[PDB]
Amino acid sequence: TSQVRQNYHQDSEAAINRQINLELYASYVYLSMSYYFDRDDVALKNFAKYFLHQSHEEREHAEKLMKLQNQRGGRIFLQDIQKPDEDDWESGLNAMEAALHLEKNVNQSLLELHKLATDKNDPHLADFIETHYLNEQVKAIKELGDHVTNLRCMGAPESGLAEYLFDKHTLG
Amino acid sequence: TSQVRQNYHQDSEAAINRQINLELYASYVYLSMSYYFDRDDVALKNFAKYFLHQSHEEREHAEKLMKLQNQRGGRIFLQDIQKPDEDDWESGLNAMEAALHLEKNVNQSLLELHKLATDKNDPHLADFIETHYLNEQVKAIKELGDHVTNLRCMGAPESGLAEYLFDKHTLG
Amino acid sequence: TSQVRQNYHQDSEAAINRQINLELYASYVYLSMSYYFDRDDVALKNFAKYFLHQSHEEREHAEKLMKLQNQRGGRIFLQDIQKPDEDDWESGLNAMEAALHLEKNVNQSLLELHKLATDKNDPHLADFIETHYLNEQVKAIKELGDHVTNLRCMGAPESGLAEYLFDKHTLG
Amino acid sequence: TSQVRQNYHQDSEAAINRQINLELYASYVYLSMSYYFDRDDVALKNFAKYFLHQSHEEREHAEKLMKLQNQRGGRIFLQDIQKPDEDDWESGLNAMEAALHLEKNVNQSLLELHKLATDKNDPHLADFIETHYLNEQVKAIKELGDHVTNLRCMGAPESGLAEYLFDKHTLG
Ligand SMILES: [Ca+2]
Ligand SMILES: [Ca+2]
Ligand SMILES: [Ca+2]
Ligand SMILES: [Ca+2]
Ligand SMILES: [Ca+2]
Ligand SMILES: [Ca+2]
Ligand SMILES: [Fe+3]
Ligand SMILES: [Fe+3]
Ligand SMILES: [Fe+3]
Ligand SMILES: [Fe+3]
Ligand SMILES: [Fe+3]
Ligand SMILES: [Fe+3]
Ligand SMILES: [Fe+3]
Ligand SMILES: [Fe+3]
Repeated sequence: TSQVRQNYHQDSEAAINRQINLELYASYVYLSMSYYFDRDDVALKNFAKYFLHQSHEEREHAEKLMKLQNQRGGRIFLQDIQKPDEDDWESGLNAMEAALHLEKNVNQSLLELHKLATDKNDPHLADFIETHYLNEQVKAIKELGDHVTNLRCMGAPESGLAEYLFDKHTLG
Repeated sequence: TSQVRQNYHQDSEAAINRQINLELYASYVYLSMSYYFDRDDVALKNFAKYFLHQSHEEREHAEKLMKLQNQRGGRIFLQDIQKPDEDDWESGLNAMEAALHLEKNVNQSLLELHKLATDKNDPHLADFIETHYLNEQVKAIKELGDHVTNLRCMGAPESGLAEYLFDKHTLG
Repeated sequence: TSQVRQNYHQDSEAAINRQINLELYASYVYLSMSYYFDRDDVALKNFAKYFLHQSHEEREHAEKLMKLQNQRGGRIFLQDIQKPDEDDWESGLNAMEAALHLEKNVNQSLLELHKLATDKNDPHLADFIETHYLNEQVKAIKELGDHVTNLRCMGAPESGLAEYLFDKHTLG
Repeated sequence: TSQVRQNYHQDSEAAINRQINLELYASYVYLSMSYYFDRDDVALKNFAKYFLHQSHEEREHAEKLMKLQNQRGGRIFLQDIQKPDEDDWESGLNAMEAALHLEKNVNQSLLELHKLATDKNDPHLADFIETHYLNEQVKAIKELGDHVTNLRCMGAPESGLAEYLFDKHTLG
């Protein structure tokens, strides 16, 4: 149907649409986390900044997947963006752990998208996933794990002083 | 009860949560339009840029309303962002017309929020709506109307030459 | 009658005079708190700086209300500035809590001034209150609530280590 | 017998020589199109410049492939660069269509080279093809499609004005 489409399986196009939805959902979760930390009864402003930045970055990765869909002659098909599963994120340690899990899920779905690209012999799609998503997911997961470890060693969440100082020193 | 809450009725808290979801919906619609215009068989780069900037601006307003919710002692409650009821926006003129109607609906809902706010003797929320949304939406609807009028006067949608030149001279 | 007076009822003139005295009272309380934190047996320099700046800001608002009184054709009538009902503010957390309540009271009195202003069909005074006081007091109360929340979460007032570090990392 | 040769299959060597020829040919086609638009009876200056830049870039791609052949220890075997199919390219839209077809063909043989390379477990050759050729081809095809779409929507080739305005706005 598209004059530019070449070597671009319809499974790959649907999988790209689903991945776009996933990146937008991650962006939504991060947004809710961020403004949770903006509440006057939490007031961890750098946690808020950190999560809001990650939310904009997930939105950027969704926009790049939409660009990629148009680049391949695919056609973008958007779904509802589900609300996050929680509205109260308990603590900075618990937010960081939910984000760790969220990035692990996103990575796993990216790895399935890669294996689909490879078994459909679409090396452009495989290398796009590699170059723009795979190492970024690994760096994100490593950094979240670092934060989780530090918060836990400092005595979070029972130690609110721990979360305050982490907000000041690591997220500052 | 919040330690900062003062003169913030529950109706306006809920209407703010609804307005947050509405502004997130608006940016979703603009994002869909933007990448429709990035398709290989549409290829109007400045229409795409225009709607992507509108998208980001709507997201910034949603975040501003979240900030106000937290500022007022309210609780942010996020619901699903409904997918745009359209996939193919047909043309630049039709996209501008749909944006005009979207913004008009957002505007009347903002006025209903303001009417509720002044009904409940909450002058900070009313002036906030005024200050940060009312004239912004008026200018936005006026701009979109100008865009619609120009594209129509130029021969859109029958002549793709009109849409091409509007994309270059106005959206450029 | 003034040569410039127009649509300035006597109730709002008197309420402006009362608000002038209230804002002078607020700055007096902040000044007392500031130098409490300068005592040799308290010695939290940035708490002191913070409350002295709040004091000067309240004095600037009192002077702004005086300027508005003169602008509207009214007569400034000054009454005694009542001494703060406390000498010893006990701790940084308790000082922040007292400031939170002070500002909350000032805010509801500002809303009563606005309600009177819109009762009397005086839209300039109402928008002036909005513009120059309503969102300022909202931001102030939110900031003080954040401060209270952090100091509490950090272990104040039991651990003077929390107050020391808050003084360094947040008020610094 | 190359002292540097390692994991470089004789089929990979030959396929690289064929790709070198194909890129020099793409360069020749672009050169012929560019000087067709420099004709006094066509005289579309920016079409000319665009296709000259495409020709210089295609020959840089050829030289990168020759350098790759040497890095891997294979041997450059060059062949005739065939003259293009057409001397007269008819119009700007027809030229853009021929360019789109030509680049889709270059892309198909690049994908075949990647399949060969991964069939021979030559991951260096694969990743080289990926990062220096495959996304550049995907972007080139997307861009030519966009151009064709605009020429068509504007009413080319029947409207000489459409191609004039496209020359001035998109290509200038
Ligand atoms: Ca790769
Ligand atoms: Ca429809
Ligand atoms: Ca006492
Ligand atoms: Ca020949
Ligand atoms: Ca690879
Ligand atoms: Ca280019
Ligand atoms: Fe991501
Ligand atoms: Fe991510
Ligand atoms: Fe808006
Ligand atoms: Fe808007
Ligand atoms: Fe004040
Ligand atoms: Fe104040
Ligand atoms: Fe090439
Ligand atoms: Fe090329």
